[PDB]
Amino acid sequence: KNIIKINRLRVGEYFADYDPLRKGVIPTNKFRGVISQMKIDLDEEQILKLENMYILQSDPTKLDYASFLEDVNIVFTKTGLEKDPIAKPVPFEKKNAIDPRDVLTPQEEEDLHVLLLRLGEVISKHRIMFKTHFQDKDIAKSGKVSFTRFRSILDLHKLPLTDQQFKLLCKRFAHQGVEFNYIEFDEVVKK
Amino acid sequence: KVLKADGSGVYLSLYDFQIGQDLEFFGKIFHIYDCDIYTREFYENLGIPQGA
Amino acid sequence: VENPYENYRIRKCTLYYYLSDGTIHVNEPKIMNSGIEQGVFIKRQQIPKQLNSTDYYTWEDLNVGININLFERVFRIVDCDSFTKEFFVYMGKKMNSPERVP
Amino acid sequence: PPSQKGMFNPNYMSTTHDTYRPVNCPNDVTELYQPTWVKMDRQVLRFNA
Amino acid sequence: MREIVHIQGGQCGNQIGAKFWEVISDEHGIDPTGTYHGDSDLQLERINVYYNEATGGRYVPRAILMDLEPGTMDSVRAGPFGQLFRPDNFVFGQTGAGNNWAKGHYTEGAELIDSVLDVVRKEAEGCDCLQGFQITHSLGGGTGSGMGTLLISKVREEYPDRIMETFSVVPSPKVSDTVVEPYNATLSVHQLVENADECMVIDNEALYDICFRTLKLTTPTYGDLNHLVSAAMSGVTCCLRFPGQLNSDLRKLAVNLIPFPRLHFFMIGFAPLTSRGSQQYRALTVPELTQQMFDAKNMMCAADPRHGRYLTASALFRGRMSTKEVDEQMLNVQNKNSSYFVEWIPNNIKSSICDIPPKGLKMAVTFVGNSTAIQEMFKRVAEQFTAMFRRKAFLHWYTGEGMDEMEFTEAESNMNDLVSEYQQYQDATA
Amino acid sequence: MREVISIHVGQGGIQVGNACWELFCLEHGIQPDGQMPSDRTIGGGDDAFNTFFSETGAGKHVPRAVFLDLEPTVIDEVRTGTYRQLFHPEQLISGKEDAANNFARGHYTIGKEIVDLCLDRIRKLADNCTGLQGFLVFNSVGGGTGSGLGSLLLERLSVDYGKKSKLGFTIYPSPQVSTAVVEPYNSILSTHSLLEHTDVAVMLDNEAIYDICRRNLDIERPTYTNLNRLIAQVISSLTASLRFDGALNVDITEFQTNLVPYPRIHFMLSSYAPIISAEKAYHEQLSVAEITNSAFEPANMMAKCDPRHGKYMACSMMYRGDVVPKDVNASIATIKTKRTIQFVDWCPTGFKVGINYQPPTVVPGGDLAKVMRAVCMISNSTAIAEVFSRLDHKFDLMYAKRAFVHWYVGEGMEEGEFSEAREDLAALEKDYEEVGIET
Amino acid sequence: SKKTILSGFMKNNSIVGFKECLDSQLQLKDSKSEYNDKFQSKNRIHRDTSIFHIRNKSQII
Ligand SMILES: Nc1nc2c(ncn2[C@@H]2O[C@H](COP(=O)(O)OP(=O)(O)OP(=O)(O)O)[C@@H](O)[C@H]2O)c(=O)[nH]1
Ligand SMILES: Nc1nc2c(ncn2[C@@H]2O[C@H](COP(=O)(O)OP(=O)(O)O)[C@@H](O)[C@H]2O)c(=O)[nH]1
Ligand SMILES: [Mg+2]
Repeated sequence: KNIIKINRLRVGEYFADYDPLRKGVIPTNKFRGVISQMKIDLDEEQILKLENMYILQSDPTKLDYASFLEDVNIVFTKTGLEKDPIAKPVPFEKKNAIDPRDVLTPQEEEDLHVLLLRLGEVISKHRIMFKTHFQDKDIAKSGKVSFTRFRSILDLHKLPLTDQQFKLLCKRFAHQGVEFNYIEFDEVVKK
Repeated sequence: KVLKADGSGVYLSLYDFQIGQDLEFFGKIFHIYDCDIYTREFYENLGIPQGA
Repeated sequence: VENPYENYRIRKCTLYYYLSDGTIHVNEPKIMNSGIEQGVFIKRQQIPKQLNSTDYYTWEDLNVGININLFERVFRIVDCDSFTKEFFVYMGKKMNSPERVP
Repeated sequence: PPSQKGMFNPNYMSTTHDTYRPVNCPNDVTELYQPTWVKMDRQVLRFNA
Repeated sequence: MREIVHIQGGQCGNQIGAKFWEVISDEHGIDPTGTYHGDSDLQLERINVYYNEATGGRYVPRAILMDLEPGTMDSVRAGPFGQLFRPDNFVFGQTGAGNNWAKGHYTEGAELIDSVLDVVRKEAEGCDCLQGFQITHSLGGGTGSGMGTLLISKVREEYPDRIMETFSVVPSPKVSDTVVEPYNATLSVHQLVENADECMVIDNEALYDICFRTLKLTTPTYGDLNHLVSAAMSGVTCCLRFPGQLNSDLRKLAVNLIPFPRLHFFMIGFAPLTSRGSQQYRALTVPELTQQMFDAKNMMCAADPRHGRYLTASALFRGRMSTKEVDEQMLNVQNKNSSYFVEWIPNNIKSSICDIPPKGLKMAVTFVGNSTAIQEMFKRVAEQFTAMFRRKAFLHWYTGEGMDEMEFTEAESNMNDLVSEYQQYQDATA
Repeated sequence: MREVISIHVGQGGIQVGNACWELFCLEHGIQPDGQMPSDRTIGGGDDAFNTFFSETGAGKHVPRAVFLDLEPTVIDEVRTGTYRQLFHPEQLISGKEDAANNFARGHYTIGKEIVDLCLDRIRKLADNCTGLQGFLVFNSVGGGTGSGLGSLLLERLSVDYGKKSKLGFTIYPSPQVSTAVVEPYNSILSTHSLLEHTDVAVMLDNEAIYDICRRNLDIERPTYTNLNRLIAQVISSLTASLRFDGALNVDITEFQTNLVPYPRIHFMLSSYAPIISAEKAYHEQLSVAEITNSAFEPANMMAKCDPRHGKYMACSMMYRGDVVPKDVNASIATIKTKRTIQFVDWCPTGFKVGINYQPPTVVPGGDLAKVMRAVCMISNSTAIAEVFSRLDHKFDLMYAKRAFVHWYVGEGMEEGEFSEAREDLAALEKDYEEVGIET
Repeated sequence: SKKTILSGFMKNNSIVGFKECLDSQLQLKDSKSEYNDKFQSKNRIHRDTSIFHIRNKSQII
């Protein structure tokens, strides 16, 4: 849903050509091909979990896509029904996917607040600006490289930290597993 | 239809087929070891189950 | 679907009911730079409660702040004319508190 | 699953139905007779040897 | 596949087409909001024959509403199922023809028709594989009978291989609502005979007679007449949309019904038609259906079939029935009524079966019979035309628009030539 | 290692192919999805299905057939039916626009863009086989696309393959019952086309089969499916000798060498016996003598022709079940003894007989019952001239005034094409008359 | 209050004899067609051979 939301992909047409008799059911292999062709990344477990109950109970060949289209198109607009004036659709902003990896499940976030305060105080006293080195290090201008080069910049400006608080900070601010973005880091150390 | 090999002059029937038991068809000895699912169900219905 | 500014549009219209022969007329007024071909919505005719039936609407089935079905479109009556208000109290039929059209 | 035949009203019984009752049978046969070979059609056992 | 587009002309044409589209939408389970709510899987297999799919999942007919006055289309829009039509397909002028065929064919229509030709070209090129066009118009009204026939001429000139059927309502003497009917009727027939691939004639007089005698209802109305016409229209092309034992579409019907290229005027009827109180007591069978089909009073025309001989006849059955019974019934009819059937073509009746009955009926039949009895219509129309034309009455209203009397004389001569050569095959023998 | 390919063109061909293929699948034990069940086998032996099917390597089986039409309705119905998984998706060839009962349309205009795909599919199917016996083709002869596409297909196959045998099972219009009005025209044209291209042709008009259903099966309102089931039973009884062991087997090539006295005369009419319902099938013994008497009975011919109006040239009869050769000999002796049946003098012995051990199979929900014995008859007789004469009369009645001629002329056909077919039919009549006279 | 209610707008926009057909004539499902009664049944490898002969005169239809 989020990928269709942000990339603005209309999956309606690419299913119609494979169901010329308006039956609303297409073979599973063609479903896999068309869903992979639409540039959205696919995982073996993700493909199997998309098979789930969208397959018909009669043999592993047929798959009904009308329900899938209804479920994925609800985000753009509630165009399915117009004959209820009280019901109102919801303007859309990106729903972040909830997952244990991106959340600090244990409660130690209070010391993260203390570290943020300490960094803010020291950067205010020393009036150090270091976004330029971050934006210089990367070349895609999207997200900074992993922490092994991130510590180099944090040590270049005289402000190093021990293993514990660095581990907490990098765990908090890491994304996708190995990459360590920086723009949100600067927005967090905000004045 | 095949006559019994013992020379009694009687045709073979359903009760002459048993898993692990030999037969005789024209000077040969056949040993049967397995049968399909349907045959197993049919024999159980009569009351003469086949062997493992 | 494809309008960048909007996702849902609200069309407003006025409903006229005639006591002479129990017929209903509905039209929507014009809006300047509306970009919509706007005019008469339903001719002066008797409208059955359900499609393809012979059970028509009467004045006792009309009220403010209620949903009404007109050819499988569900209108929501928000307010009524001032003159209509004396009619219901003259006939003795209780009316509801009107809301505003969002 | 035999047919109903539960409506067998005596008040409307014809004379020749009342006389020629089913003799030498427990009851009235309803199943149409068919030979053995049509009943055991396409019935084959299989063994591995 | 093999879809057809729809073009409507005149007030009568728009009134007919509105009920036709309501009937079709009810048959296919499309609500007037354009949202499918059917129950049978066969309701959506061949919907592309008449409909286009738009983003958002609603269905829009491929119909074009063309006229010389905005009032009647503003009225038909406000009716039920009137929101289906795309607002871009509405094309209209502001002046009007005023029941003047010359004005509607030379002055105003010739100037206006470029836009409607553009939209027709767009609709025809949009489809995957065009099958044909179908037109509904009246031959008594100026703007319809003129602008529509010029449109037919241009469409035929642009698409020489496709099929062109027109449902035409001709003026009757008993029921007349216009003083200048014969003039534009003759002028319309002149152009229609040369261009139209198929033509089906309907009379308000015959519709009233049917509504008064068969249905036995006290107050016939234009709604009921349009309902008759719409059911008859849908019966012809039902077999193109639904599976049948014997498939037969419009091209097959034309090939099997038209003996010679200039004889393409057919007269139609529908069965069963029963009164409200007598619906529970009648039984629907093939013999009953075929007897009510071949009943003379059930025809939708003032032409009386027993004053002439049938050239060919066609019946389109709907429902589940046996082909043996159907064929024996048609053979029995042909054998018992051998005097009314032309003899130098053997077994001159065509049959077809479609397994999907009309909505609400166990069985139904549509009849299309090419009979030689229609010449009386043309004879009476020409009689009135020449009676009015020997004195040049109302002639200046046509001659002031660049048209002369030579065209009137040519139209009359061609009309009489059609009548004569059409009667020739009635008396021709082997 | 013996194979045969069946070609179904036109609505009638497709609708009879449905029945024959469901019958074949039921007879060979293949489920509608195409997979033989893992358990619950119904028949012994191997490669019995190899005549009509081809093993995919692992699992299912594929028919050796191709479906043609210029209208998508029937093909879509087949592709939506329960047999969707059986046929290969690229042999249900469908067009866009129909011929609309026009032989010129189906032969000159819109069939030339589909015959290429059809022939490519035929080549692909024929490459798989190794001992190809011949081709079977089904087509209603009074229909535009059927007639035209059959003409084109056989014309191409006669030169691409040559000596390979082709069998055509046509459905001629009834003497007085018909559904169209121009069918004599394209019937004459297609008879012209297939006379010089077909090895064996069978007359299977509908009125006689209607009468058979009314009399024997006791059905007053039959549909086309019963007729198709009877035709399918005829096909199965005809082809059972290729895939089932018998006392006297007969191949496809054993027909042209025994039933065709002269290359021109290869039109035959079929008879089948017994046709009987379950309500009365078990009250009589159904002996071979009585079933062959029923087969020779004139009112049971599947074509509306009277064998009593002409002499017999030769006869072909195939028995399946538990029939005995001495019973067959006695029955043939009695038939020869009978006086109302007469053969030509220059054919002293006029019977070719076949015996098969596999009894006919029964389709659930059908009309026929289960019998131990059955006989199918293919006979060549001089009586077949009357149908040609009556269609010639009907053709002349309409061609006197040049009715409907423009609808064929406008699609590339020359004006004189009708005439040559006309004298070809007249010459066929004269050939029958010349052969039938005594010496 | 029997015929005094009539008005032009109400009268001309009401169908009298072409409304819904009375029931007991609607009893056909539009979903079912030919080739679906018999070739869409299911088909069985082993059939049921039981046939019953009742002592009731068959109804004529
Ligand atoms: N035996 C039999 N004949 C049929 C059947 N259906 C149609 N016919 C015959 O076919 C003739 C007309 O041809 P169609 O089957 O309708 O179709 P076609 O031959 O492919 O020609 P087109 O209609 O142009 O597609 C009719 O005169 C019928 O006699 C059927 O189911 N069984
Ligand atoms: N069936 C039917 N005929 C109508 C209707 N309204 C008008 N007519 C006929 O149409 C004729 C008038 O044609 P007209 O509408 O003026 O044609 P136009 O000039 O093209 O709009 C009259 O003689 C009527 O008989 C209607 O609602 N239904
Ligand atoms: Mg056809």
